[PDB]
Amino acid sequence: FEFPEELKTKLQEHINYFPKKRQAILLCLHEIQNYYGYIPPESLKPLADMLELPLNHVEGVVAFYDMFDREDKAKYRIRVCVSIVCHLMGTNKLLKALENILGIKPGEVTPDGKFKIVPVQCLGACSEAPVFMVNDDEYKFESEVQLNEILSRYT
Amino acid sequence: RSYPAIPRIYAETTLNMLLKRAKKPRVHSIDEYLKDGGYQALEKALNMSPEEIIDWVDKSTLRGRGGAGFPTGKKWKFAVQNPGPRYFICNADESEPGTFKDRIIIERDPHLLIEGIIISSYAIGANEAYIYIRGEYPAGYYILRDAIEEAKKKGFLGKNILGSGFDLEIYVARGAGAYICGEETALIESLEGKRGHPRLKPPYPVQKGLWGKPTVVNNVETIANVPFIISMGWEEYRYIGPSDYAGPKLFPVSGKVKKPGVYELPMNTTLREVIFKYAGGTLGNKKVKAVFSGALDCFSSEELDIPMDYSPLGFGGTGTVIVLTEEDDIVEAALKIAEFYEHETCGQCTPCRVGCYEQANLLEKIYKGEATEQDWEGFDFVNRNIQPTSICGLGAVAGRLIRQTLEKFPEEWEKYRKK
Ligand SMILES: NC(=O)/C(O)=C/C=C/N(C=O)[C@@H]1O[C@H](COP(=O)(O)OP(=O)(O)OC[C@H]2O[C@@H](n3cnc4c(N)ncnc43)[C@H](O)[C@@H]2O)[C@@H](O)[C@H]1O
Ligand SMILES: Cc1cc2nc3c(=O)[nH]c(=O)nc-3n(C[C@H](O)[C@H](O)[C@H](O)COP(=O)(O)O)c2cc1C
Ligand code: SF4
Ligand code: FES
Repeated sequence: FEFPEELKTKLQEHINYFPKKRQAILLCLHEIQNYYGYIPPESLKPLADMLELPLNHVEGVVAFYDMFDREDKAKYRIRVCVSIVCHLMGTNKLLKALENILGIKPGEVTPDGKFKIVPVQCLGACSEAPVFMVNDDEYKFESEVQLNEILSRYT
Repeated sequence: RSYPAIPRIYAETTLNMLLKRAKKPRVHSIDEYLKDGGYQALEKALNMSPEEIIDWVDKSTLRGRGGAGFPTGKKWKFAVQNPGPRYFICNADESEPGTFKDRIIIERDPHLLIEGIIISSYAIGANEAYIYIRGEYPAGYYILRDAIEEAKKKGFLGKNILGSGFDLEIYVARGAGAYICGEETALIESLEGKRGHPRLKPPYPVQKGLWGKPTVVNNVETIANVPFIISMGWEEYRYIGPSDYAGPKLFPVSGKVKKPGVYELPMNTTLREVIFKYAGGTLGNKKVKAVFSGALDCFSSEELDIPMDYSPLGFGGTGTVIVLTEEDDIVEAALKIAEFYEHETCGQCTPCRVGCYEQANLLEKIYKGEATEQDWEGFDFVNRNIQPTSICGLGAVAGRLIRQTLEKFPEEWEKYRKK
């Protein structure tokens, strides 16, 4: 496994940003996931080499942080808050609307690999409950008609 | 400059301080900030000695807005008793359920936070500062990175700031989905490029922090008060609210209210006033059943006349107000809290690791009416036994809110025992 030049230069930028190389580990993993749609297990050894860290340190970090996914490749991660406020205000209505539009449940990926529903804890936008994200974009769920129009923007 | 989409959280103020600009749901860039006299508190601070700044922050009565209410000036005094180099850290992890107060400052008035970080770093003699922002705040991360560059271009950051001889760089680190990285020692571990595992305290970070060096960790909201203390002076700041717990406070209000959002209010405001006078009362005018102070405490409808301050009988915490009404099932709400602790324990301590898991597993059996008599006794035992040997605040409070619902709503819990 070798990182493509375009990705390798971005990883090098994160590594040169902090006073110590190892501090860039989360920024680098965020970059790897953005590029591939997941964390390829084969990418961990060349990243560990770039950060000057043992492979098991990098493996332990990927396993600890919930945003990182080593199993499913997805173009768009639909992060659905399942915490207390969103639950009270309508998470189940948002999850039913996602099932009606995409045919998938939390933890599943669409057959085309376009969307994955990721249940998450409080997203810190509780006054706008029920909350969801589509990769970096965040929204309040209003209705299935409103949600359908939002999802059509992700090609 | 394009940022990811963010929902427009409603913000209202009676003080026009932390929300002077942030009451408008948009990024206020450096030119607009300068037009309001922004960075003038930093210029005044660079003409004061670091010791005078610590003194005004101490005399202002500013307390930690991250939830524990520790006196800010006293924390800074502890850091400067130890030899340098020292570090300053802005805690922007904000992952407590119901809490969305800090993102309002970050996304709308980033220069207020930046000015506060510069003055605070100068006060403690730190030449490197870090903002640790949760991974689920990507717009906040990009906004901060751009605002720091704007500050650098105008000469407010870098070497020899405004000819003062003071050097500072602000680095922005991103989290990656762990609520425990909000705990200041786990945050430091994460900044050092490791798993977010809390450290045994004492030593507190002011003695041994980032790379084992004296480190001050403060919450976003605490820091955003620092430009006001310098600008107004500590006496003027101390006239806001009660003179013992002075200053503006941000209150993220959500759940069953007519006007959910962030309210900037003095700390003499009562919980009843937050809900009914400011947040417009309840949805459908239903009776208040409970208020969840994040995942920390449960207040009943008999406890609404309490002040929103850091006094022994005050609301305290982060000022997080989650409103539940008469229709909301307390056991189902307790299950959501149990699920949160189950998902967030770092697993270092055995009673916390196994207890957070078992509390949620057994409460789910109870909620579905599948619990045996042993499961009920086991749930009661586990709830009381998550804290032993715990080395951080998560294990100490994972059973707190749930135990409070058992004590305050016995009739509702009893209905599930018979189910
Ligand atoms: N925006 C958000 O989402 C947000 O803020 C969420 C927060 C959720 N938390 C959940 O537990 C809140 O945290 C709260 C507990 O947080 P903690 O750091 O364990 O509290 P401590 O009392 O240990 O320390 C508070 C601060 O003062 C320092 N300090 C204490 N004694 C010191 C001493 N002798 N010498 C020097 N420093 C000293 C300590 O080093 C820390 O700096 C909980 O009360 C929830 O309120
Ligand atoms: C599990 C846990 C999570 C926490 N999360 C946060 C957080 O997101 N933001 C925060 O500023 N403090 C959080 N804290 C409190 C910090 O450890 C610390 O008290 C605070 O950042 C110090 O800043 P302050 O004195 O300005 O409040 C958390 C504490 C614990 C026990
Ligand atoms: S008390 Fe829980 S969250 Fe805190 S260090 Fe121990 S296992 Fe981790
Ligand atoms: S509970 Fe869903 S955003 Fe906070």
